[PDB]
Amino acid sequence: AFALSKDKEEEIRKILRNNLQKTRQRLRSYNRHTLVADPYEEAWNQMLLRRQKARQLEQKINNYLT
Amino acid sequence: LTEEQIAEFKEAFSLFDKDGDGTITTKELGTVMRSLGQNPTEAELQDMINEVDADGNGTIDFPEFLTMMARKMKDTDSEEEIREAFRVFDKDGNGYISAAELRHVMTNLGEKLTDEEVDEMIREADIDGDGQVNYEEFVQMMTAKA
Ligand SMILES: [Ca+2]
Ligand SMILES: [Ca+2]
Ligand SMILES: [Ca+2]
Ligand SMILES: [Ca+2]
Repeated sequence: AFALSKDKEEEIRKILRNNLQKTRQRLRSYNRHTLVADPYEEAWNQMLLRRQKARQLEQKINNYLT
Repeated sequence: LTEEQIAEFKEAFSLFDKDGDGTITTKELGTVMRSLGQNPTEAELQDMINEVDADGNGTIDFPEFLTMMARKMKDTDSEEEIREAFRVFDKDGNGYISAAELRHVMTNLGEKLTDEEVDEMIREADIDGDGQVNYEEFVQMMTAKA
């Protein structure tokens, strides 16, 4: 005698989909504002930093007396 | 990639592979993270390896390291591309894409829309219910693999 009509089903779909979308929004924000460092990003940044620092030193010399 | 580009990867990789054996172990991953103030459990570090360990032999070799780095770069570039698109679509710059603005986007992309279609597009993408599409909402509409 009682089931959810297709209309009812669609209502449920919206609420849960909306729940999911807020979840995805929270996960993206946990991710940019977390304090737990990604070791891959960190290693790559440590590698990028040391490389720029070594290119800048060669550059100061190359510009030294011009 | 180019030769300098592969060099950057090798070096990034070497930060992990101290023993030079050409793979990175759970022990080595644990070590790198210990130098970051975190204390991962052996069951934890195993899952991290797991996330990158394509062939499933327990360690991360260099080609596997590549694939997952290229994928982190692709995600970075995608966020950048999504921000640029939002900026173009949000013509008045108020930080919200409106019906009128979406209609214009869609017309520019070759589609012929009714108002009921525009409203249903906005409504399905609309998370906070304000009837317009903000940046976070646009991100989910652009990254839907569904
Ligand atoms: Ca090793
Ligand atoms: Ca492997
Ligand atoms: Ca706008
Ligand atoms: Ca909205």
